[PDB]
Amino acid sequence: CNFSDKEVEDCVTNRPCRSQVRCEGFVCAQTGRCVNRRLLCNGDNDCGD
Amino acid sequence: SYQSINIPVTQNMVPSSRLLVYYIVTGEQTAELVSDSVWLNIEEKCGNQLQVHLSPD
Repeated sequence: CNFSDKEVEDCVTNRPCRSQVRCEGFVCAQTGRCVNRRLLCNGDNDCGD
Repeated sequence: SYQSINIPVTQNMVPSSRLLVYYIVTGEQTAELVSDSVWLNIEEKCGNQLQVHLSPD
Protein backbone atom coordinates (compact mmCIF):
# COMPACT_ATOMS: atom_id res chain seq x y z
CA CYS A 1 0.00 0.00 0.00
CA ASN A 2 0.92 3.65 -0.46
CA PHE A 3 2.87 5.12 2.46
CA SER A 4 -0.05 7.32 3.45
CA ASP A 5 -1.56 5.80 6.58
CA LYS A 6 -1.23 9.39 7.86
CA GLU A 7 -2.64 12.59 6.42
CA VAL A 8 -2.23 16.19 7.55
CA GLU A 9 -3.98 19.50 6.89
CA ASP A 10 -3.35 23.13 7.78
CA CYS A 11 -5.89 25.27 9.60
CA VAL A 12 -7.06 28.72 10.46
CA THR A 13 -6.17 29.53 14.08
CA ASN A 14 -9.72 29.03 15.34
CA ARG A 15 -8.31 29.52 18.85
CA PRO A 16 -4.92 30.33 20.41
CA CYS A 17 -3.11 27.92 22.73
CA ARG A 18 -0.55 28.03 25.53
CA SER A 19 2.86 29.41 24.70
CA GLN A 20 5.81 27.03 24.90
CA VAL A 21 6.85 26.32 28.49
CA ARG A 22 8.86 29.08 30.18
CA CYS A 23 12.63 28.60 30.36
CA GLU A 24 14.05 30.11 33.53
CA GLY A 25 17.59 29.30 32.35
CA PHE A 26 19.51 30.45 29.32
CA VAL A 27 17.99 29.60 25.94
CA CYS A 28 20.37 28.00 23.43
CA ALA A 29 19.70 30.08 20.31
CA GLN A 30 19.42 27.36 17.66
CA THR A 31 18.26 24.46 19.83
CA GLY A 32 16.34 26.40 22.47
CA ARG A 33 17.70 23.99 25.05
CA CYS A 34 16.97 25.58 28.41
CA VAL A 35 20.35 25.34 30.20
CA ASN A 36 21.53 26.62 33.57
CA ARG A 37 23.55 29.84 33.66
CA ARG A 38 26.34 27.98 35.47
CA LEU A 39 26.67 26.11 32.15
CA LEU A 40 27.92 29.11 30.20
CA CYS A 41 31.58 29.75 29.44
CA ASN A 42 31.86 26.26 30.94
CA GLY A 43 34.27 24.94 28.30
CA ASP A 44 31.67 22.38 27.19
CA ASN A 45 28.89 22.47 24.61
CA ASP A 46 25.66 21.94 26.58
CA CYS A 47 23.38 23.18 23.77
CA GLY A 48 24.30 20.93 20.89
CA ASP A 49 25.22 24.39 19.64
CA SER B 1 8.28 48.88 38.51
CA TYR B 2 7.89 48.40 42.26
CA GLN B 3 5.83 50.39 44.75
CA SER B 4 7.96 52.91 46.60
CA ILE B 5 8.01 53.08 50.40
CA ASN B 6 5.28 55.71 50.76
CA ILE B 7 5.03 55.88 54.56
CA PRO B 8 4.50 58.45 57.32
CA VAL B 9 7.55 58.79 59.54
CA THR B 10 5.50 58.00 62.65
CA GLN B 11 6.29 59.57 66.01
CA ASN B 12 7.98 56.41 67.33
CA MET B 13 10.69 56.99 64.68
CA VAL B 14 11.76 60.43 65.92
CA PRO B 15 15.01 59.01 67.31
CA SER B 16 17.13 58.36 64.23
CA SER B 17 15.88 55.10 62.76
CA ARG B 18 16.77 52.46 60.18
CA LEU B 19 15.23 50.67 57.20
CA LEU B 20 15.92 47.24 55.72
CA VAL B 21 14.45 45.74 52.54
CA TYR B 22 14.63 42.18 51.26
CA TYR B 23 13.21 39.53 48.94
CA ILE B 24 13.83 35.85 48.31
CA VAL B 25 14.12 34.82 44.66
CA THR B 26 13.96 31.08 44.00
CA GLY B 27 16.48 31.27 41.14
CA GLU B 28 16.66 28.45 38.63
CA GLN B 29 16.24 25.96 41.46
CA THR B 30 18.30 27.54 44.28
CA ALA B 31 16.88 30.29 46.48
CA GLU B 32 18.82 33.37 47.53
CA LEU B 33 17.85 35.90 50.18
CA VAL B 34 18.55 39.39 48.80
CA SER B 35 18.42 42.40 51.11
CA ASP B 36 19.65 45.95 51.71
CA SER B 37 19.40 48.50 54.52
CA VAL B 38 19.74 52.25 55.10
CA TRP B 39 20.03 54.77 57.95
CA LEU B 40 17.26 57.36 58.44
CA ASN B 41 17.70 60.42 60.70
CA ILE B 42 14.32 61.67 61.96
CA GLU B 43 15.05 65.16 63.33
CA GLU B 44 14.60 64.63 67.10
CA LYS B 45 11.12 66.18 67.51
CA CYS B 46 9.54 65.14 70.81
CA GLY B 47 6.05 63.70 71.07
CA ASN B 48 4.90 66.00 73.87
CA GLN B 49 6.80 69.03 72.52
CA LEU B 50 6.10 70.58 75.93
CA GLN B 51 6.32 74.37 75.55
CA VAL B 52 6.90 76.34 78.77
CA HIS B 53 7.25 80.12 78.91
CA LEU B 54 7.20 83.03 81.37
CA SER B 55 3.93 84.71 80.35
CA PRO B 56 4.99 88.11 81.87
CA ASP B 57 7.82 88.24 79.33
